[PDB]
Amino acid sequence: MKFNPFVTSDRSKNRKRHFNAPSHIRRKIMSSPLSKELRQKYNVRSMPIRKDDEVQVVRGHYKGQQIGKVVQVYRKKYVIYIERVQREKANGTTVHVGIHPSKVVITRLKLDKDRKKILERKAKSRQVGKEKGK
Amino acid sequence: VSELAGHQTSAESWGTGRAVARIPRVRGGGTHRSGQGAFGNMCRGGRMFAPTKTWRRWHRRVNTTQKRYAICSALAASALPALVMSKGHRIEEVPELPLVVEDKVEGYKKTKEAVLLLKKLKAWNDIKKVYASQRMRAGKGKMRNRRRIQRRGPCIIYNEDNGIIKAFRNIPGITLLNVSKLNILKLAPGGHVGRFCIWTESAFRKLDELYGTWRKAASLKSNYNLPMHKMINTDLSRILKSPEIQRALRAPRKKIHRRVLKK
Amino acid sequence: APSRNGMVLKPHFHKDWQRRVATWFNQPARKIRRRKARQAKARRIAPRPASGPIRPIVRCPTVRYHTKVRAGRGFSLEELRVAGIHKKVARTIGISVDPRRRNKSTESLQANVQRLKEYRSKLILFPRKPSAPKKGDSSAEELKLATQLTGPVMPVRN
RNA sequence: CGCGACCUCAGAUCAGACGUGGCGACCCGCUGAAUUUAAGCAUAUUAGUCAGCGGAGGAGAAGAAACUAACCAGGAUUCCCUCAGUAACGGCGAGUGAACAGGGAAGAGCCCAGCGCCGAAUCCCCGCCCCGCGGCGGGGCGCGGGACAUGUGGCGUACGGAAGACCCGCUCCCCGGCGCCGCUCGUGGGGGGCCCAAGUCCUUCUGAUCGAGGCCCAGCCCGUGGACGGUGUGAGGCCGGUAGCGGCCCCCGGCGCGCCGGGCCCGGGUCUUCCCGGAGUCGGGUUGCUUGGGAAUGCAGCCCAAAGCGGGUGGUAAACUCCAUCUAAGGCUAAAUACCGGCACGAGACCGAUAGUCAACAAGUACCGUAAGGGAAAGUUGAAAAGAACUUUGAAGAGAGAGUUCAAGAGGGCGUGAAACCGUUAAGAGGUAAACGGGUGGGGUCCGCGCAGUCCGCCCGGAGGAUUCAACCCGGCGGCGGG
RNA sequence: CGGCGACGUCGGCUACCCACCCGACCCGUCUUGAAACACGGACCAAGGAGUCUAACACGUGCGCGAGUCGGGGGCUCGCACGAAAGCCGCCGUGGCGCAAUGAAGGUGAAGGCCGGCGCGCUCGCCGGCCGAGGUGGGAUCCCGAGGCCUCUCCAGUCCGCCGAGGGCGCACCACCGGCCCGUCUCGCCCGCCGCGCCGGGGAGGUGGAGCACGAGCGCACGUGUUAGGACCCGAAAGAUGG
RNA sequence: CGACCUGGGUAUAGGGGCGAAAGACUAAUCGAACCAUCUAGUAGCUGGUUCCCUCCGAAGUUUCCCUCAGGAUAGCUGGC
RNA sequence: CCCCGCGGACGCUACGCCGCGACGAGUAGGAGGGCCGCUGCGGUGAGCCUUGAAGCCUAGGGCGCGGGCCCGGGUGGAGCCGCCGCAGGUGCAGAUCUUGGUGGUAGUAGCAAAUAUUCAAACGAGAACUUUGAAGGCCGAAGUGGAGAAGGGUUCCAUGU
RNA sequence: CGACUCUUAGCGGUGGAUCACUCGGCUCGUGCGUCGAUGAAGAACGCAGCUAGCUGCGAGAAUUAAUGUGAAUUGCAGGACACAUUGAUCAUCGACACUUCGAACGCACUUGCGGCCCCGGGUUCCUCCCGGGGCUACGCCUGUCUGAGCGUCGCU
Ligand SMILES: [Mg+2]
Ligand SMILES: [Mg+2]
Ligand SMILES: [Mg+2]
Ligand SMILES: [Mg+2]
Ligand SMILES: [Mg+2]
Ligand SMILES: [Mg+2]
Ligand SMILES: [Mg+2]
Ligand SMILES: [Mg+2]
Ligand SMILES: [Mg+2]
Ligand SMILES: [Mg+2]
Ligand SMILES: [Mg+2]
Ligand SMILES: [Mg+2]
Ligand SMILES: [Mg+2]
Ligand SMILES: [Mg+2]
Ligand SMILES: [Mg+2]
Ligand SMILES: [Mg+2]
Ligand SMILES: [Mg+2]
Ligand SMILES: [Mg+2]
Ligand SMILES: [Mg+2]
Ligand SMILES: [Mg+2]
Ligand SMILES: [Mg+2]
Ligand SMILES: [Mg+2]
Ligand SMILES: [Mg+2]
Ligand SMILES: [Mg+2]
Ligand SMILES: [Mg+2]
Ligand SMILES: [Mg+2]
Ligand SMILES: [Mg+2]
Ligand SMILES: [Mg+2]
Ligand SMILES: [Mg+2]
Ligand SMILES: [Mg+2]
Ligand SMILES: [Mg+2]
Ligand SMILES: [Mg+2]
Ligand SMILES: [Mg+2]
Ligand SMILES: [Mg+2]
Ligand SMILES: [Mg+2]
Ligand SMILES: [Mg+2]
Ligand SMILES: [Mg+2]
Ligand SMILES: [Mg+2]
Ligand SMILES: [Mg+2]
Ligand SMILES: [Mg+2]
Ligand SMILES: [Mg+2]
Ligand SMILES: [Mg+2]
Ligand SMILES: [Mg+2]
Ligand SMILES: [Mg+2]
Ligand SMILES: [Mg+2]
Ligand SMILES: [Mg+2]
Ligand SMILES: [Mg+2]
Ligand SMILES: [Mg+2]
Ligand SMILES: [Mg+2]
Ligand SMILES: [Mg+2]
Ligand SMILES: [Mg+2]
Ligand SMILES: [Mg+2]
Ligand SMILES: [Mg+2]
Ligand SMILES: [Mg+2]
Ligand SMILES: [Mg+2]
Ligand SMILES: [Mg+2]
Ligand SMILES: [Mg+2]
Ligand SMILES: [Mg+2]
Ligand SMILES: [Mg+2]
Repeated sequence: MKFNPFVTSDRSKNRKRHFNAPSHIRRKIMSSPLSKELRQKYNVRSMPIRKDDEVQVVRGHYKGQQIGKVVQVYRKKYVIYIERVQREKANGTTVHVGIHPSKVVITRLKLDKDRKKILERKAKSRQVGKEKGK
Repeated sequence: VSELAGHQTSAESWGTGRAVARIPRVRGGGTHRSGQGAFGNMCRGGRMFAPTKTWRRWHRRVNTTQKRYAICSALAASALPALVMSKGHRIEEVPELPLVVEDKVEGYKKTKEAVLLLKKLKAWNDIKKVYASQRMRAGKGKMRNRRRIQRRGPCIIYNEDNGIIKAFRNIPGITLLNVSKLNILKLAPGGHVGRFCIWTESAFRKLDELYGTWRKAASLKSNYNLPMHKMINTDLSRILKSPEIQRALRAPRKKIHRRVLKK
Repeated sequence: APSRNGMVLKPHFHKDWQRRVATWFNQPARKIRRRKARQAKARRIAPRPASGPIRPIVRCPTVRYHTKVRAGRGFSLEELRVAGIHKKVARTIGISVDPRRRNKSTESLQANVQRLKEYRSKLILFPRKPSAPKKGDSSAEELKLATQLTGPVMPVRN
């Protein structure tokens, strides 16, 4: 269990930090697991969710095998809007239904220079962990 | 509670000719608070009766001889299968209740080999019972960081920590105790004697020079000797069945004489 | 009001004592803090004795305790004079010195100079510059035999 | 009868600096009550406390004996334990009340004035040159000013010191950098940034699940990680994290060596000759306060007013005498100690929206008072607004349908939704106000699987099945007993 | 032993409404006396009052026991728990207890039986023992004449129970002695590196919270008293600063 | 037509002011304002003082008290 | 020397079980017992729970002398309880108690100081009250008129509801 | 027969108890232990596209730069933003900036009025008007300059 005397286990403090987190660490909080193919291709497990990568919903009413591209990362409400995760409201217009990124799996990553740097940093740390625990 | 609580109001009693109770009332006007009772344990927003204070004497001191006595009693009760079973520790396939393992356990490093050792010692069913007993606490402890509760597993008593602490300590219920620093709060978890204890051989051997024999004092406590019995033979059945007791008795009066209806 | 037999009690609680109450909930923290400071000081004076300078043998004053002997504040100037240690040099090699204590008899004086001589024999003086030893000590014994003594230096026994 | 030097003063928006005000929990200096207790009350107590005023710092103050003791003596200050509710004070009433010794935490010592010697050796400022900047220093030059003999600096301070001799020992100081260690330390010294294990497997429950069952090889996988939080439920393996003498990057700080630039100057022992101290202060009288201090503990006002083998203290006033002990009237000083304010954390057998801070919320807010000041009430839709499109009546509020949702018998002061109180419906009753205790009766609502009323032990008879019943043989396991 | 039993009836004294007979004034409170023409109370919800600290006293439980107690400090990777627990012993300093008494100087708790000596002078030098005296009670324990036994008797084998009497006597109680300190009265001795305005001793009364083969210490709990806001609410007032 | 009425500006502040005087007035407060604090002031006096069953069960009397609406004391009570 | 039968109820949480006898008022007050109740902590129940916790409602079934408790039905939607110990801010009808809410009173008192309104039309869902017109009245220049100071602070002016 | 009244029950109201929840307190502990004339604390007024409060900020005004990060902010709109001839947002915060009162500083304030020195304009150097910038408080130390005295003296 936790032994560091400078990190808290208080429920109120943890909830306060979570709900008043600044957006640059709301980005960390809103991470998603990679698919098994991606987790084999890169030696990484999780990845912060991104505007233009495609995911599958694995829990809830919209779960299924359908790949849907992310269209919005609403960090204020801790949700993401995906392409076909939507419903008709009363007047007939369609509204996106936000779901938590922990309930999706990233199947393809929106790859750029920064994403590649983060992926290789995570893989290198995992590899040094494996060689330390060999 | 705060020493200031309920007493920062400047309220005063209205007197007695105003058809209200003589409790102090908040002064001024223009707010709901004005004219409301204050300072009283019966008043909303007032001071509680006899406010709790930080000098409550939270701590107690127990005689060292008493504490050593309790440790000895807990250790003695941990070697009787009826008492350990009555604490509910699933010692059914345990080969021997004073369960002693070789010293190489002290140098374990991974949790896998600790789990394997418990499985092969047949102490794993107690861990499974702890797993079954993990549930949420009822009440305000959930608000106050005691959210999850579980029962107590076996106590691993060691002599030297060459990694045994880290090998264990991720198994729920397991507490590891140094033989030289035995704790009654861990040996009799709820104040009830009979916790399942697994001894390392080194700890088991040091135990005799730690609390002493009845014919030699403890060599590691400088004044301690084991406490004495006021009853050597506690086998009441054998004592009563003994011929010497039976020779001295009068015959039993086993006939019942009930009320005679006066005709 | 008194009630039957009892003891005439005089509690000293007429003086707003509740504003001046010293709780002791920081006592374990204070013990930890002092222990850590002791460890840090011992690390700081690395081979020098942890407890500090050697204290003299001193007899307790009054008629109740004069059969007992304890450690004093420092060695007297007469003691240092007849032991042959300069009063300004003793404090650098770790001998405490009390300039205001006199010696009224010769037995205490002689006991304390024997104490000083024994300490001076037990001392390992490192050279000021480790490469060049002027008059400190032999490197053969100071390389191995130099360790930090724990507890008081030559503790005073009755 | 002008020009100079000094002294004592003045002015300046002169050149360069410095103080003010805030906070004030802790600390230092003053000032300072009454409620209260004494069963009244005046001394006393409350209390040297509240309020008032001033001054600081990260601590402050104190502090290296004009000490304690009376011993075989101890040895600065501060803090803890104890001494001790004691010695003592007290309408000797109520009440108050230390210290020494002892054991510990910490431990550290010193500097002037004076007396002396040294050609003022001393200091500040302004220029110019070089090395530098990171808080402005070093080195050098000035027939450049000024301070200062009405006393600057070096030696030196009660533990004695100085100077001469004689003897002995050369023994090695502190600063700011160049490169590099041990990488500084309970295994980074500190600050910051980014990362690092393992199920979203099979079958199912659900609105959603983190639920339930399972996962051959001794048991799904990781575990130095089964703290915690989030996520549509209640998660070690979904995510952030957690563990680790784990990883990477950036920045900061004191530690040794060779060298760099400058300072950097003799120490001890013996003998001889010298030199040695703080004054309207001590002390005394008296007055007022204060203290446990009692023929006066401390402080202060006024008056008197010192001495030098003297002076102070030696807890009963005084004289004589011996003794012990210190050396006042100048100064500095870390540590242990304190901390209801501040910055940043961690925790709890605490409270859980009339509680806990007054304040969980646009709270010292709204509002009240001329002002000083007084000062609230007020949390909860849902997983997701999916926050009710559209039709219809009405001028609209408001409705009836329809629709979303697991649920609107969750519809924007919306979780649950008690009681008091009210409306309607149903049943019953009613001229001694209602209500109540005891005893019945009637009616009503429900309950009883109520509605031909229990099971089961043995034996008898009948009608049927089936291994096999006993006894022997083999094997295993127990109980008891054994010189 | 009888009757009755499914869409109509059977049982359910509790529970809902109603009827009748008997009984029935509204609670709280102060009070000799409350239904009172005595006071508070329209109703409902939530809140609301012997608490904590310290100090004593006695009782009870625990540990150790002429001791007991580490509470302050220190040592154990510094720390999930753990601010816990464990340990110290030349850390027991100290506290309380083990000694009292006097204002103080001070002094300070062992006697009994048997012998030879002075004068066994109300007694001094010894010896031998034993080790807190005795009287009356006194739980318990010990001895115990005599009895209780078998199909029977002359004659012993082993112990069980009752038992008049007798004995040792716990604790405790009453009483009598004894000892220690203070203080009176009387009186004769002894001691010496200080011959003294020195020191010690005896007998008989009397004052003491004493002795007379210890019972305390620590912890916990209860009760009672007390100082504190002190079970809760309540003055008229007084003071300081604005 | 007057010791007249009145605006504004000023001065006097709490044991103080001001008063052709009533203890009048001093921000609806005056035989001592208002505000905060000491302060939860003290009360021998009034009011209240929260679950059940079982067992036992009173006193209003003595003595002393600036004692007479209160205490201490003995008695009566309960518990061990 | 039990044996054609190989056999023979229950009990004894010893803090348990059984027997017999007498007794039972109670304020102030004392004591004991409480498998009475509330909240939290240490143990324990391989406890309960989205196949439905707490809470609340109930002409439902019962238990206990009682404090109270258990069970059925409904509503609700996420946590809760038993036992052994521990610890309290632990039990309400009262306090002219505190805060909040709600009754009867009660569709009641009342909407009565300063003479007074009326006709038609317009707008409008709607007119005693608004607007226009007509009439009858009042203030009667020390005004119910026209303008300022102090004070207020946008009330001023249009448009709309 | 109805009304009315009472009791009980179903439903509906009124009300907001209960229960469950908790980004709040309270308590304890630890480590630091830092304000200001280089202008603090406090106050006032301003500042957003739509903005009243709270929060943030200062005429560069819900923020600039720099560094870290690495694609958002979001209630609506708008436009950015090759993420390499550098970048949304957030965090950090060392650069820059920081209105008016306030110890508050030219004098004064329930208002307002000066003086001195530079610069620009109307002037078309001479001093009037306008604007901009810098100064102008009290006390006090060291030094400087200018001084005063029938203070003490020297020389003439
Ligand atoms: Mg409160
Ligand atoms: Mg609950
Ligand atoms: Mg020390
Ligand atoms: Mg100047
Ligand atoms: Mg100041
Ligand atoms: Mg009094
Ligand atoms: Mg009184
Ligand atoms: Mg009085
Ligand atoms: Mg004060
Ligand atoms: Mg200081
Ligand atoms: Mg000082
Ligand atoms: Mg000195
Ligand atoms: Mg004492
Ligand atoms: Mg005093
Ligand atoms: Mg000099
Ligand atoms: Mg992970
Ligand atoms: Mg969860
Ligand atoms: Mg989890
Ligand atoms: Mg980590
Ligand atoms: Mg004397
Ligand atoms: Mg509140
Ligand atoms: Mg509530
Ligand atoms: Mg309306
Ligand atoms: Mg529902
Ligand atoms: Mg609702
Ligand atoms: Mg109804
Ligand atoms: Mg009454
Ligand atoms: Mg009467
Ligand atoms: Mg009555
Ligand atoms: Mg009457
Ligand atoms: Mg009346
Ligand atoms: Mg009355
Ligand atoms: Mg009432
Ligand atoms: Mg009434
Ligand atoms: Mg209540
Ligand atoms: Mg400890
Ligand atoms: Mg001792
Ligand atoms: Mg006797
Ligand atoms: Mg006697
Ligand atoms: Mg008593
Ligand atoms: Mg009170
Ligand atoms: Mg008075
Ligand atoms: Mg009069
Ligand atoms: Mg009061
Ligand atoms: Mg009298
Ligand atoms: Mg009365
Ligand atoms: Mg009877
Ligand atoms: Mg009775
Ligand atoms: Mg209460
Ligand atoms: Mg009530
Ligand atoms: Mg009552
Ligand atoms: Mg009417
Ligand atoms: Mg009318
Ligand atoms: Mg007219
Ligand atoms: Mg007009
Ligand atoms: Mg209802
Ligand atoms: Mg930027
Ligand atoms: Mg003016
Ligand atoms: Mg002159």
